Amino acid sequence: QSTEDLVNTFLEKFNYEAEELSYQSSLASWDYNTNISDENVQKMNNAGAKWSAFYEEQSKLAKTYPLEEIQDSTVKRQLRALQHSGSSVLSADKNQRLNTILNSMSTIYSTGKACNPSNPQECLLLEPGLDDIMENSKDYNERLWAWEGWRSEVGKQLRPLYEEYVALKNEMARANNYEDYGDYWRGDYEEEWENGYNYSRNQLIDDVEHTFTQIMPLYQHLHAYVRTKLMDTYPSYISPTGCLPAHLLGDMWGRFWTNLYPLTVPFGQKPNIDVTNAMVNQSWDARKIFKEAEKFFVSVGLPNMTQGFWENSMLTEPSDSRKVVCHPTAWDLGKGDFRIKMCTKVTMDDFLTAHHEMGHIQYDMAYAAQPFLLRNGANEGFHEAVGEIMSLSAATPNHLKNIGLLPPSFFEDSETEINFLLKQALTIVGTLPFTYMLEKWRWMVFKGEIPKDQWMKTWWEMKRNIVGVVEPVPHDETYCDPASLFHVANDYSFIRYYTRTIYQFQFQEALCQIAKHEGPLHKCDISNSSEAGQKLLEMLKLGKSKPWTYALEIVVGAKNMDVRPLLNYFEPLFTWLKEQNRNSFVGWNTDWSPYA
Amino acid sequence: TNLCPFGEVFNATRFASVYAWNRKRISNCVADYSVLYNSASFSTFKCYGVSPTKLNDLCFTNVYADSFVIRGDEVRQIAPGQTGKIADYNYKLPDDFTGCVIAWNSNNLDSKVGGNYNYLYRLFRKSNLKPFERDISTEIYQAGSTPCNGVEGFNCYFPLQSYGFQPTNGVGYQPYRVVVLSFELLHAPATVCGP
Ligand SMILES: [Zn+2]
Repeated sequence: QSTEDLVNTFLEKFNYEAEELSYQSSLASWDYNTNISDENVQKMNNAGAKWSAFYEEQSKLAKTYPLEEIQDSTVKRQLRALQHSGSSVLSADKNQRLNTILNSMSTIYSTGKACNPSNPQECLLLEPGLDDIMENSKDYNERLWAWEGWRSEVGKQLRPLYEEYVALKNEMARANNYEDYGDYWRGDYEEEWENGYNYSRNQLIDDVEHTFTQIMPLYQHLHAYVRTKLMDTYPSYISPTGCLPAHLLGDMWGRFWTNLYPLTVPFGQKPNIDVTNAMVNQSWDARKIFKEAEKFFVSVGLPNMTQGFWENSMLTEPSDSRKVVCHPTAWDLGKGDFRIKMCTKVTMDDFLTAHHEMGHIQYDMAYAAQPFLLRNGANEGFHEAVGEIMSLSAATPNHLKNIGLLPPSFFEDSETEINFLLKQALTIVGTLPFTYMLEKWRWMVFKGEIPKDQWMKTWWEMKRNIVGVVEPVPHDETYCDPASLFHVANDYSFIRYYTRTIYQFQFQEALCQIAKHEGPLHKCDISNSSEAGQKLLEMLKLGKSKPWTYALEIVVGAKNMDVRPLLNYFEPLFTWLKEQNRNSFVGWNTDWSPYA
Repeated sequence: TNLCPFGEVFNATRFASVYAWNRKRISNCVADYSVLYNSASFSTFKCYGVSPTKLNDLCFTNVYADSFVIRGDEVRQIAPGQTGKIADYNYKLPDDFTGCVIAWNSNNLDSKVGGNYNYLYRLFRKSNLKPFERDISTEIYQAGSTPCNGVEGFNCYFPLQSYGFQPTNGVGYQPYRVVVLSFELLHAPATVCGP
């Protein structure tokens, strides 16, 4: 009658009930998304409420068992997972108050309005048109009015709500033995083990700092090149030494630089590789797309995909009166059912997206064997990284030549490789400083180091010092710029993107090493190599049973994140940028401002 | 003039749960096992001990058939000297068992939209069952030292639980129907050999 027997029995009961509950909830949500109506959303709500009630009751029931006496690793892992007890600690009235804050914030973000100053009648919402204006336009004032209006209409409303939100979240964090909310978020990567695999909550800050210090020079050179190129389109506004103005970065918040490609092509004459026309030539269809992707995945070594996938999944946008949301996604309903939903057209982007989704499905299929509470990835970043590897491997010219889309006589030229590297860099390298700065600001705000009076002063100082972006119009303390982002208003963490971008290239480097590839890393292809598939499967099978440090050790041979492979990936770009920036200035100075 | 009720069992609209398995005795009739054997419609027929070749004339005293239904992943659990929930607490085979076991998929009849919750099996028990034993008891299982006093609660669990079959499930979770043919091995005249 030891507590182990007692816990083991409880766990068994939970496992067999939760499976049946979760399947019902997921099935309801799927038919809602496939088939839209009032009955469907009502059914979703009923099933979700039932599932949440069961989970809450079970969690409250199991807070009872002492945890220290458990001497088995897996059982201890499961019990710790079931005993989170996050937000139930707060009292009822405060819980309601916080819930109404979250609902009001989401509603205000969803239904925002901004209006032109010249023409008051024209008012646009963010998703239908502000994004179109920001992605397409090339006029200074047109971009400036949108950038200013969005903030002036949204942040003023959002800030007082955010004040109570941070206060109440800090209170709940303190109530459950954490110093601050930032510690609560950082505890996701926290794990306790026995022999050299432990990880502390504080070590994450130091690791991120060390990685950023190494990544800085490439960002400096890319910043200089973009400044020089943009000097042509906007002659008067951009200064040779100063930071780039905020509203010309290609999107609303400057997160991505992918839209700046047309202005910054190094070699405009030679065109990028696209095989859409070859696809239409050979009369391909969506099932042809998915069959080719499955062929690649069986070539590497992973299994084929189940018959229920072909029978039940939606692979094309359906006709009739039926209305379907067009966002691509991958589903793991449970109890052996796997489906993929996406509207597939004949394009290269659809090809790559299909590869990415099937990748997620392969991960889900692999770790299905483990107990219910452990059916997830090692951490947040692994799930996206695994998918990214396959797309990167699929995009190579050699694979396209092998499958039959490109003519055999075609051969690669250095200009095309440089263009491809720059396009990839504008998306991957540029996003790191933004995420790092946003996470640092949020952490400092939560801990209390940054007083309430100087939030915006600190925000823009950090932007100038780290990212290299200067505000167009001076902003007072009434505004709340960070709340403009979707993630901040909806309460999600943001460090996952940094972590994923770091791990992806480590995985690729290891697999390419195993597969005996000679040359630059960016030409790697993992097709027709069973060893790499087996090595990846060994990590995939583990799931959440063992530390993620152990998972990384299995594949790459190191216990911590390392940034050297990322630098190795973009070495030719580094040399070319060094050659090109001979006469230009490198670095930025903080004094200059557009408003002067 | 009596014939073996081979077809009567097959066309049954419902099969009993594993814990309350049905035993039907074969008597005063002769059934051709060769046609069943030659069909090979079943994927899973793997049985050992008795050689199918030139072992058909050695006579058996009597033939027994037991029918129950389980999940696909547990179809291997029905084999001698193996351990798991179904084998230990629901159906056990002796180490020296001589015979064969037949299983076939039954997705279409059993599965229903919205789930089929009639089917039952047992989770927890005090001790392992010894070969060829059946328990129907629905007494509450007590794990802790505290007396249960006949009501479910803390450290008190109901013994039985439901299967939940749905048509869209995977191969592993689909229902499979298992029927076993047990031939008694004793030194006995064995009058009706039933070749
Ligand atoms: Zn994804």
